[PDB]
Amino acid sequence: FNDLLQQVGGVGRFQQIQVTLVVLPLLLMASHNTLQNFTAAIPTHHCRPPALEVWLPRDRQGQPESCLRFTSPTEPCTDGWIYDNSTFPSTIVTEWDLVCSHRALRQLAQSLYMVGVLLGAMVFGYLADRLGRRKVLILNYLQTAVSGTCAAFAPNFPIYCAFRLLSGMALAGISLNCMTLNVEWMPIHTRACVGTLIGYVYSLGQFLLAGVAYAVPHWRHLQLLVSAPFFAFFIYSWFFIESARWHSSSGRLDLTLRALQRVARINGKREEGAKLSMEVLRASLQKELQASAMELLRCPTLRHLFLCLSMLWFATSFAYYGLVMDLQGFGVSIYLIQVIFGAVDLPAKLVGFLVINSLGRRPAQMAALLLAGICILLNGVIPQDQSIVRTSLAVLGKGCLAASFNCIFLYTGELYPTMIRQTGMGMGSTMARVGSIVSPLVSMTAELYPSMPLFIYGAVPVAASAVTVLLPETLGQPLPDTVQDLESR
Ligand SMILES: Nc1ccc(C(=O)NCC(=O)O)cc1
Repeated sequence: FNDLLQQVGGVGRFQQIQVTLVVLPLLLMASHNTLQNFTAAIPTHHCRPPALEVWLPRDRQGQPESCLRFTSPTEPCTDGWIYDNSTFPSTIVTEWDLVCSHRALRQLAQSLYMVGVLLGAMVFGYLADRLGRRKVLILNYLQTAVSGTCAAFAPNFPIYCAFRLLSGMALAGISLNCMTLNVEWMPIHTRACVGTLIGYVYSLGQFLLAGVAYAVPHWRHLQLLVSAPFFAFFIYSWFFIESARWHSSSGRLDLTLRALQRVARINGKREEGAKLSMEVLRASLQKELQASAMELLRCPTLRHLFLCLSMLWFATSFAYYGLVMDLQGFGVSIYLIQVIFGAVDLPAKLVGFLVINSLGRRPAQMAALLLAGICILLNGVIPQDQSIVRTSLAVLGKGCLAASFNCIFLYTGELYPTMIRQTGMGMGSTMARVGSIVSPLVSMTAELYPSMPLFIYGAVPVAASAVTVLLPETLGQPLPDTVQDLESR
């Protein structure tokens, strides 16, 4: 097939336009995943006195305690709280009083959000195989736009949580289908590079969230501004071209020929396409015309690899989403810390790339995960008074975790046999999403100990780094094709 696609311009007009317009939506992906840092921030709040020096007990720091009002000039504060308006004019926390006793709800919502992402990874994955990549992409654009706009207009917390879960489902569908439709339309010799570009467009997305949230501090307007471009995306995405590989797989080669002829003229190489007919299409497409995930558990050689890669994905995503969404405690302005976090990835990916090529694949994962864990533990131990040390160490941890996300992507792409390679791509990635469902929840345990969430957030990556030992080195080795090749290693 690559033959034909190449025969049809290879990369060119239809390819540059579609690639740019399918990767453009991912610029807002990172803004949606990490939105609750700016739309759900906690301003310093104090108890509203009966309708402050007399009416507010003071804590060690001298500041007014947040959740206690003197019974007489203590008692649970039931008259509401005067949230500070200095920064964050309004965040869900302020709007729906998600503080004090219910403070945990602030995390719960995000958990629910990524729950949708996990669901959006599965259901809208299966739909992608039944209705076509383009139709599912169109529905994802429409669902993201509508759900985000409605969540910006939620009248109470449960509706906001449900609509954010729908937003997560639709955005996970977007993330999967953009990559799939982009890979399936490009030649293999430029497929891997596309993935790299994907990551970069995700990374730059963080910068966007740093900027927009500065200009639009209100949470409702920020949510609407972030989720409204998806309406224009749904408006312009009716013009996409269905992936011809899916059309061939479903058995409708007529639509494959139609799409190939359409890309032909688009690319200007019509005479070639026009020559491409049903007989030639069948002749060059007969040979191409994945095993079950149960095989991953059943085969012990595959079971060991699945367990190791699941632990790596889970730990990496868990620590990453633990660090990305703790921005206020570093002591610097959260917009600046967001800009810095976005800027870590560009050199972090280069360092990971260089290490992966030079030293190896397994040592790169080991070093990245162990460094992330040690940075995390030392951030947990170093007192808050040292601001530059905590900021630098958290930044280094985030960079190491981004390098891990890539290293584990490449590692799990080259480790699995070709029969189960794509399914292993899914479940491993699925484990990552499962990690991001557990990451906020464990955060809730803070009320127990201020530093416990960081302690677990670093204990898990160290365990993953230790687990990495069992994995086999893949540098200089061809990709495997069967279980026997794995056993030979
Ligand atoms: N280069 C990156 C790609 C994806 C992610 C991520 O957050 N993935 C979770 C999911 O989208 O299910 C992070 C960095």
